Amino acid sequence: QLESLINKWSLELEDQERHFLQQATQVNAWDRTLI
Amino acid sequence: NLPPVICQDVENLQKFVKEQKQVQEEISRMSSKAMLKVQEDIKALKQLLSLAANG
Amino acid sequence: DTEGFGELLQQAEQLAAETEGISELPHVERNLQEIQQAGERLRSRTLT
Amino acid sequence: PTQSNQLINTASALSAPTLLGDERDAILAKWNQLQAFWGTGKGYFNNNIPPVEFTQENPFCRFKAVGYSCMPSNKDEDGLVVLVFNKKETEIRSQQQQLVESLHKVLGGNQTLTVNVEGTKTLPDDQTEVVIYVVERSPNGTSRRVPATTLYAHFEQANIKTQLQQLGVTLSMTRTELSPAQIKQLLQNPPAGVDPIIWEQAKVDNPDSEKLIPVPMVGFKELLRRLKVQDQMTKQHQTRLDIISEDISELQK
Amino acid sequence: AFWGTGKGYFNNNIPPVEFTQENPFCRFKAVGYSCMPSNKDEDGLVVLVFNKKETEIRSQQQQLVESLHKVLG
Repeated sequence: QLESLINKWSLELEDQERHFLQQATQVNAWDRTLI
Repeated sequence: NLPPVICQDVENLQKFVKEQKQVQEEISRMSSKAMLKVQEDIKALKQLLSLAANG
Repeated sequence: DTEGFGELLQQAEQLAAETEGISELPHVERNLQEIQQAGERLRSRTLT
Repeated sequence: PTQSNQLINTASALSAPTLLGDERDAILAKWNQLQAFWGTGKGYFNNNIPPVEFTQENPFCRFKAVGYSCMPSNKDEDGLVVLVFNKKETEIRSQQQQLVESLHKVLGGNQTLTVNVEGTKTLPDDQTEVVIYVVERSPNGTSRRVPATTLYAHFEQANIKTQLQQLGVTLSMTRTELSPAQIKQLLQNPPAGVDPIIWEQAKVDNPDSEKLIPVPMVGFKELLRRLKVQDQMTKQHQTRLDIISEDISELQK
Repeated sequence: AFWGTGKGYFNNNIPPVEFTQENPFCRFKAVGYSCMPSNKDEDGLVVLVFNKKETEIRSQQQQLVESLHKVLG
C-alpha cells in the first residue's frame, strides 16, 4: 500500500523536478530580458 | 498497520503534490509575447526618434 | 531576419545632411551609371 | 549542539529509522526521503524523539534554483522608505492626501515633519508599492530629508507597525544602497537549504556584479511570484513606451 | 597668530585672543593623504596602542590576553 504511493510520488517528483528547473531557467532568462 | 499520524501526512502529501502541480500548470500558461513586444516597441521608437533628431 | 536597408539609409541621409554646407538649391538623386562615374571622376583626383 | 543534533536526527530519519522494529522501517526510510525531497511532511524515526519537520528550506528539498535581482541604488540620505498596501493604485492615488495625513499622524502629527509620496506602482494580486520620504524642518528654518534607515527604524516599532497595518500596509522596507561590507557579508553564507556548490557557482553566473545579487528560488510558488512581478513590470515598460511614443509624436510635429 | 602660538592682547576689559596652531592665520599648514580602513565592524578589529616594545607585548601575550579578558569582566 504505502510503497505503491511512494513509487508513484517518486515518478510524480521526477516529473515536477524537471518542470521546476526548466521554469526556473525560463524565469532567469525573463528577469535578464526585463532588466 | 501504521501510526494514524503517518496516515494523515500521506493525505497532507496528496494535497501538497496537487498544490504544486496546480502552480506548475498556472506557470505553464504565462506567455513572453508581452515582453517580446517591449523589444518590438524599443526598436521602433529608437528608429522614430532618430528620424526626429536628424530632421 | 527582416530588418532591411531603410534603417541604414536613414543613417546615410544623416551623414550627407550633416556634411551639407546648405546650398540655395537641392541636390540630384544620380542614377547608378552617374554614381559609377562620380566615384571614378573623384578617384582620378585623389590618385594625383 | 542544536544544529548538530538536528542533522543527526535528519540523517537517522533518512537512513535508519527505528519506529516500527521490522522491515516496515525500510519503507519508512523511503517515506521520510520522499517527504524531504518534496520539502514537506514529517520524518518519523523513533518513539522517544520528535519527528524531523520537513520544510522547503530543508537541504534535501529538490525544488530549488538561484536567480538574480537588482540591488537598490538610492542613498540613505534620499529617505526612501517603501510601504506595500493591500489596495489598488487607483484607491491609493484617490486617497493620497488622506494617506499623507494618516502617515503624518503615525509620525506623531509633529509640525516639524512633512510626509511626501514620491511615487506609486501597482503590484500583483490587487496591491500597490508606495515610495515615501519625510522632510524635517528645524527650529532655525532649514529643512532636511529624514534618512531611510531612520524612518524605517520608526516604522518597525510594534506600536507604529500595528498602525501601518491598520492603514492596510502588508510590507515595509528601505530601497537603500548596500555597502561593500554588506554585499560581501550577504554572499558569505548559502541561504537556508541552498547547496554550497550552487551558491558559489551563482556568484560566477552573476552577469552584473554592481547592479545584481543572487537570490534563491524555492518551490513553484516563488517562480509564480517572480512571473507575476515580470507581468506587472512588462506592463510598466509598455506604459513608458506609450509616453515615449506621444513625446516622439510631438517632436516630429 | 602666524607662528600659531602666544596671545593677542587688544583691550584692558577683555581676555586676550589665545593663538594655537589651529588658528586660521597659523602658516605651518598643509594637507596630506591617509589610507582609510578596509575591515568590517563584524570583523571585530579594535586597535590598542601600548607604551611597550613589541618584544615585551609578544613575551607577555598570554598575560595580556588574560588581562584584557578581566577588563571584559
